[PDB]
Amino acid sequence: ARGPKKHLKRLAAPHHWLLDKLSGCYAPRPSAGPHKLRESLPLIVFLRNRLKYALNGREVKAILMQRHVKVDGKVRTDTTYPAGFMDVITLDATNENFRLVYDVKGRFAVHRITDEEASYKLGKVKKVQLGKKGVPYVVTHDGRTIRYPDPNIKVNDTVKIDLASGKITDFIKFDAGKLVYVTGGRNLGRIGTIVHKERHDGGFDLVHIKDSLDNTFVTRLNNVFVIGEQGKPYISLPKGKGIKLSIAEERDRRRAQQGL
Amino acid sequence: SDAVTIRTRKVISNPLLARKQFVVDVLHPNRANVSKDELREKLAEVYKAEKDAVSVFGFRTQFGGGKSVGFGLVYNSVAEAKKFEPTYRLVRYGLAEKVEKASRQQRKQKKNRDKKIFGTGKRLAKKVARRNAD
Amino acid sequence: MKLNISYPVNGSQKTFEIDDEHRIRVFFDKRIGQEVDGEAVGDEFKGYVFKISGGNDKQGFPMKQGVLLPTRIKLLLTKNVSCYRPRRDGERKRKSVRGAIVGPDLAVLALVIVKKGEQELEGLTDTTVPKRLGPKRANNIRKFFGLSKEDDVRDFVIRREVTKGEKTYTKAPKIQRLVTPQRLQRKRHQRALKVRNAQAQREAAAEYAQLLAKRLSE
RNA sequence: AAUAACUUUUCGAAUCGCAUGGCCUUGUGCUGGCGAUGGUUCAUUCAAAUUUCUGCCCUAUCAACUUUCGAUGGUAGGAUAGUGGCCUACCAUGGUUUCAACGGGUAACGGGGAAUAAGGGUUCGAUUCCGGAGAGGGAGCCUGAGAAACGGCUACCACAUCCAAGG
RNA sequence: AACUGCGAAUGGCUCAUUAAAUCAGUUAUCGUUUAUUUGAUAGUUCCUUUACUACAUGGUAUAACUGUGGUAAUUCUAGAGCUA
Repeated sequence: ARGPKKHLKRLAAPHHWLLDKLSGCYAPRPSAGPHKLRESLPLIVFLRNRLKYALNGREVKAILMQRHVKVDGKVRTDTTYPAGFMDVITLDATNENFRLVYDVKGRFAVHRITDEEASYKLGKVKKVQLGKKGVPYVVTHDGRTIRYPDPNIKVNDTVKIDLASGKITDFIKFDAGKLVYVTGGRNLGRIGTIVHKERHDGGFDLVHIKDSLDNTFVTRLNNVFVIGEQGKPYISLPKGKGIKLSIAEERDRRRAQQGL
Repeated sequence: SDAVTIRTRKVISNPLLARKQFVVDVLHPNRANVSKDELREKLAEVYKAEKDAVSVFGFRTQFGGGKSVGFGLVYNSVAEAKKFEPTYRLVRYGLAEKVEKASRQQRKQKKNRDKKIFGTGKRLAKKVARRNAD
Repeated sequence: MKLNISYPVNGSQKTFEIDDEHRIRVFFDKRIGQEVDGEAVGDEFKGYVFKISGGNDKQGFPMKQGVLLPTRIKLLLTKNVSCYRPRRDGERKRKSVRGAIVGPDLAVLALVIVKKGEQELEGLTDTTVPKRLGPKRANNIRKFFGLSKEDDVRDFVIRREVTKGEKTYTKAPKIQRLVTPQRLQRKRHQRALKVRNAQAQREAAAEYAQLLAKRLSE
């Protein structure tokens, strides 16, 4: 209708934000940015609903206008900024650094990291073009453009990028035997190995993923994010290491650890 | 009225808002209710916050009586308890003054009236007064 | 009708009321912008030439230049056109407007004095109304005093005195387009940022050519 | 990316705030920080417009519809942000249909869903979410990135207000 | 106050039209536009290249305001001065 929309309603927000049904008619409506709004996290959701550092939306802005929150090494001041996958939100007042990375239930995890590993991130390359004046570039999964990459970088590789400079450090190719991170679908937040990749000319190549517990599942190619070699990731990992216990074990782990 | 016990649960320090925030759990086994003002007195003693760096707002007496639970804030350096508190919660404690203004009906009716003129308005008042005078 | 005679050289304004049909009839069949000699208007008006500038009819509708056939006509009026102020941008409106030729239906009419004759009018010629503001932009103050390109116009600004009841304080415009060391720092920094950026891309391109030359060893 | 050119010659910072620092050849000298606004192209995001496949209730008391004032296709053009009979010129005679076209009706917005609950089904869904349409009816447009916008503009009709009767 | 910039195309209401239409799931854009957000991105601007043209920085033209008015009437406005 006549132009882009500015509102977003509760019961239309992404379910991995875990906003409650009642107590509000609307939802934060992420701004335009590096990450698609279905798979991003607004800063208000991360500092009020996850960290509980705020009780209202009014004092999220009170926090943000003091230039406390840095996303990817730069101070960001809008309330509904689209933070997403491997974003490196750091609160210097608390000296807490975070990396946004997925739960095994598909949610975003409160994953706290150190001062080192808060100075880089990984971005899956979307396309490798040759821009004008003959200068090649890559773009990453968060819309970052890096000029003059290494000529052995092709699509679906991951790339380790510095946050102070924006340059490209060493990278990881895409072949069998590499650790992955699944970023969309039924198996969101699961960690495994490339072992078989099915080419399909005409659309949607599929990858067979094998985790450490000898299970196997299949996702599309565009839900797969390589994060290093087997047993040697390039980032820290959340609780559980993306393992997808069935509901029988999760009943067992809960009741055993409830007490002792 | 034998005793009241202040139990502060779920204490989270908030450096980037310059405050400490927690769940107040008061156990008043014979009192009727516990009346937030002397909670602000008693919470000041256990945190050294001179009754102006503290705020309690959300209390609910449990069914059957004898227990009430609410939220509580304790600030650093009272000058920062006016920087970050909402104005409505300062005027409960007397730190801020209740600002006086007309109702929304008059505040909107005035804007629509003032939207009709263009400019200062005192160029037209000069030329309409002389027609009213003569 | 009624007259609004303005004398622009002195900047004075005064309204006259004439009821004589024979003096009014000279104004008839005349378009706006046509000069009218005033010797037929009055004994005091010898030597004067008046240029018709505008006015309103008996219902308040103003005349408009170029709108010949002097009867009320509705036009679609746009921005940068008189008798209309657009309420929102892009809006244009159809409004009534009155023709340029003077007729007997005008409630008022506005005139300017082009050339002064021999005679004197007490309400319009002797009294002076001064210019409201002085120049604010730097060259507008330079050529107002006939200053050269080096005369440091900062101290030649028109400066009005204001007293509350007992304290004469003076206020002046902030001179725009004024050459300041801050403006010279800004020009230097943007100019330097262009050279420094250009050298860094020439270094990154040269380094990349070294990498490709290394890969041609295989 | 390269060559030869072309252009009512697009862009290539005459903008703003806090700071005020370093060098000697002592000049309002030469340099110099943080960040606001802008700007060409590319990418990204928020979109939008088209678009493929399959799927809709009652009716034969509707069996033949569509071409000539575009219906189906071809070539070229115009126009559009762009594809395309979208429009035009020329040319061909196509296209749909008893596996129900075309016409008619609907007290028909579509869907997620609701009611009833052996299974299978029957009935409902204006209406808390998604998509569409509309702002008394129908056209036409300005501005803009985005509207055929109506708490924008250009005249009507179920209309209808004000008066000094001129608007 | 007013000029400039942005927004007013979101929201909210309703279900009249609409029966391969809308819509649902599923595709394509190697068939396009895209303010804003985010990341990149601009040593070439001049004249057959010596008497050259401001770059320590070019020009008017208006609002607001002053002043004189019209109309029974409205977010009606005219003429004259000034200045970003």
